[PDB]
Amino acid sequence: SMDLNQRVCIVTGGGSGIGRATAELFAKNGAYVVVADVNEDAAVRVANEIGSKAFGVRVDVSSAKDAESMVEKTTAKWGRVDVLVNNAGFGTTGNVVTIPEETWDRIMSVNVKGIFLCSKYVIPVMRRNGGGSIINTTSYTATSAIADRTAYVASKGAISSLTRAMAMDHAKEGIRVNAVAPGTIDSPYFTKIFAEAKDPAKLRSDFNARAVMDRMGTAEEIAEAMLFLASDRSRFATGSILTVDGGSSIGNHLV
Amino acid sequence: QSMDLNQRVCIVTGGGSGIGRATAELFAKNGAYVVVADVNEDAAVRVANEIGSKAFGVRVDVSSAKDAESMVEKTTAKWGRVDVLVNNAGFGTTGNVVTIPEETWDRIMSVNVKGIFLCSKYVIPVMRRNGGGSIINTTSYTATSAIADRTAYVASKGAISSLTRAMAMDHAKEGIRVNAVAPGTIDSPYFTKIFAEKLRSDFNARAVMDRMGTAEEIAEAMLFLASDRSRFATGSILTVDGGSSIGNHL
Amino acid sequence: QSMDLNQRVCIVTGGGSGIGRATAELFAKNGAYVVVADVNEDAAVRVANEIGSKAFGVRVDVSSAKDAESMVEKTTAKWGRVDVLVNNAGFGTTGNVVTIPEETWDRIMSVNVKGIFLCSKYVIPVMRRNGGGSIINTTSYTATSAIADRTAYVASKGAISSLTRAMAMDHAKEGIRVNAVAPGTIDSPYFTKIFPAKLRSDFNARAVMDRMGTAEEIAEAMLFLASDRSRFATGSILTVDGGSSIGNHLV
Amino acid sequence: MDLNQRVCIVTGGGSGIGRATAELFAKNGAYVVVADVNEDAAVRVANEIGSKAFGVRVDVSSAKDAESMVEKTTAKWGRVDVLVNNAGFGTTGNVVTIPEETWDRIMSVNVKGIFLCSKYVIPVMRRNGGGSIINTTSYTATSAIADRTAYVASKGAISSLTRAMAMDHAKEGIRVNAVAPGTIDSPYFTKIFADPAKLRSDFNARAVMDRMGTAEEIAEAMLFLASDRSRFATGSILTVDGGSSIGNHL
Repeated sequence: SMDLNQRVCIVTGGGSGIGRATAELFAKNGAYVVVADVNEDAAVRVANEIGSKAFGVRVDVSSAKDAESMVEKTTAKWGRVDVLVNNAGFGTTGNVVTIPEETWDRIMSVNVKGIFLCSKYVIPVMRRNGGGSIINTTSYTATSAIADRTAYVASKGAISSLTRAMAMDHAKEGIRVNAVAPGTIDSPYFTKIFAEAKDPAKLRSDFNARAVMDRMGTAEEIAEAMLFLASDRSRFATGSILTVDGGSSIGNHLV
Repeated sequence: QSMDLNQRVCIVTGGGSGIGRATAELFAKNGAYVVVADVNEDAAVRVANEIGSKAFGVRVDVSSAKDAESMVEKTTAKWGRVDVLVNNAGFGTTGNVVTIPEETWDRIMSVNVKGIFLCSKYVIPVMRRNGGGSIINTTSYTATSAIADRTAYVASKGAISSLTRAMAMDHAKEGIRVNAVAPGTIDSPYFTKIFAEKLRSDFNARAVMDRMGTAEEIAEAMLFLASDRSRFATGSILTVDGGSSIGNHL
Repeated sequence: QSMDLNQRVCIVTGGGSGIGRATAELFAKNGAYVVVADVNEDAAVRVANEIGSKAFGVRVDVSSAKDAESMVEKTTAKWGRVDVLVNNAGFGTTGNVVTIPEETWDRIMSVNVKGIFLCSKYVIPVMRRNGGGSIINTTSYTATSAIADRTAYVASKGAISSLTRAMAMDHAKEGIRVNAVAPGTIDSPYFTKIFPAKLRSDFNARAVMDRMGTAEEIAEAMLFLASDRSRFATGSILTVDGGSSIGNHLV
Repeated sequence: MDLNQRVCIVTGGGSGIGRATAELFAKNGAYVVVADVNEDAAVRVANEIGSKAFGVRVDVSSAKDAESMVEKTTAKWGRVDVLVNNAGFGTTGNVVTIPEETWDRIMSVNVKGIFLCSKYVIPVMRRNGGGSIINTTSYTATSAIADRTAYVASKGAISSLTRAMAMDHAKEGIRVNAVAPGTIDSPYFTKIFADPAKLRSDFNARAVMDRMGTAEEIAEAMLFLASDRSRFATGSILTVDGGSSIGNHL
């Protein structure tokens, strides 16, 4: 399939997990891809594996200078931006009592201000190339919370509400804005947890049980939702949350 | 030509017109065998004939237990299995709780919600035996973001939305995913009829994108949820409504 | 004693037991004239007798248009107006789409959803003449956060939540607010019966607060919505569920 | 007397919703800490209430001011039973036009203020048998509007944060809920108006009830959620918005 043929797609967080699998799937679908990641070597590795239709660039999406620079390099190379996937983000454990105020602020700056900054510099370019599609990464936890990840969970509800507002702000400009809400996805964050566990498969079983489907999702499964929303298969979808979560947010199947 | 449903057996109710027709056709373009099931036998047959030997049409009133079980039996005699069920049979009416007649209220509940119940009652035993599958219901943006003066219809869509979650939890252990599509206002011969006879601008104005959707656009979301590209999605509502339900842009 | 409904005329369906009874009693303590409507005649009259002269009990099957209309006619004959309608008649059953009999599916939809439509069909023309009022439906936390093996019940509750929003939009212009309460699992004699201590514990565990709610706790939400304390609220769902629908605390 | 002798902290208590809440809590028997970024405003409200309130200057984005607020409260009255997080503000613009600093300032006051006040209040409640925390989200967390983009983003964070907190602290007997107000008449609006009549009419039209709400109306919802009348409610959003987020009635 060539759903994004010759479309220019920026994927932030593109060095690993969801962003990687999205950058690769978009390129398989004919896109030019900018692989943007806080870790420059990871971004370059993934762009190198994709080949001449990708480049990797180091971006801390919390940094306005990085974000505007990422856009300048993209337009210098391919002259336009058709799709932006805001997938940079992270989480920590703790509650309001135990989360350090610096950690709270870092989470909000990367997960939510990141969208605001990349979109701030991308959207003037889409306005000069007939519009485009922006896709944010929220979480099933935006609506069905979990305990002891409080800053992360707050950041995800910001992303869901911001997605609706942005869709309203930019509809008249031909710019669609939607978000994907993944369930618990096997990712480098989990790879490390498992690599450091005495009992990996048991821990995994615990994560599996968050979903009614009784497993974790994969990066490639989320990339498919990103592709649906980036492509013309979803041209009448804007301000929506597309959930792919194994049924983690639809009711308590453990009672 | 993608073949996202290559050799999958798909039943599409309300398959004679509008969304269900566009879904039946798209699934068949994607290599499915299609059962076009419609309240109007002629309409169902007309679409199956159009698609060719990979489809057949069957008259079904989804409010009838006897029609629904017989639909499943013809399907299995022909192709031996059911991989996908699209519940698209449905209708609405104008009025509020004061003006809607009690008979119309009941009929809207029988077709729009009980139809899912009866088709799935007979489909799921078959899916259970063939390793599971995918069931896709049709809710509406209005389930979440109401409109005035279609009150029975609106209530029925909320039922479909909640029923989709309950069913997803009921049947996940059997490898059956249940999800729903929430369309916005979709252009159709019904809307043509009124346009032929401010109104259109007002329909367009429901969506922040300021137009209506098409049957084909909702068929793409049906195809995504029927296919293996949404293998990790269950109990979800996938909204394709031009932003009609996300806030008041007016 | 708060007098949040003083002299207001209030119809409560399902008033003979559980949430509907606690609501009828709380409304009367807050000064209301109360119509205790119930599918069981004895249960409605019992409650109305215990309340005293500011209540009457009437047999009503909210699935019957005749009974619903008769109920409203009796109310306006006695007291000339209707200020509040609480739709609390309702029941559930266990099973899924495969095991639930068609007859049971239809009966759940007719009582739980059609009962709202029919009572309000006859109530609303009266409120339109008395300056509006407040209609309160009973949905469930499961309309949002489903449970397995109650599928007809769960479908009916999502119809009620959507219907509440549509109705608020249909009748705002008449000064009629329409809201619903979403209760959690509420202790009742059904639970006394089916109970041994492990199984209470599994029901308690539905809620992050690790208990079931009471009928009285739900009546306080019904009084909030029936009263003037909520005059700017319409089309809303007020959840009182101990945190049973806010995310999975058991993982 | 729903809050008789309960100690209640109200941030943003110097104006709008926070002030009406502070006054209603005191009418129901509470000791009230009126906290506000503007000292004079807090003092003004505390003076009007009398000797059951004191005014304190607090910028809720400041960890120092927030812990200091709690230490003054426990030094005066020995306990905290209720925290109302109502400090907040919004701005017009979208992601292109909102300056970065404003975006940060909105997140810091609107969302981080909840985090910091609760960080210091919760350890107290934990020792005094639990309590009730009420945040102020908005109808727009659900039903967005255009051109207020950081403010809308902040309110979705507050709603999700409310659910998270209710789960984090249920075991301590601490309930956490939020109110979602509609558009609330205020001196800001009196100014923005003085075509005046038309402008008022557009803000009124956001609600199906075709008016703006009052601060005193939202205060009644704060008082329900503070008091024992809502003891089985936690993690919830209580909407009082004249039906502004329920569907498009325009």
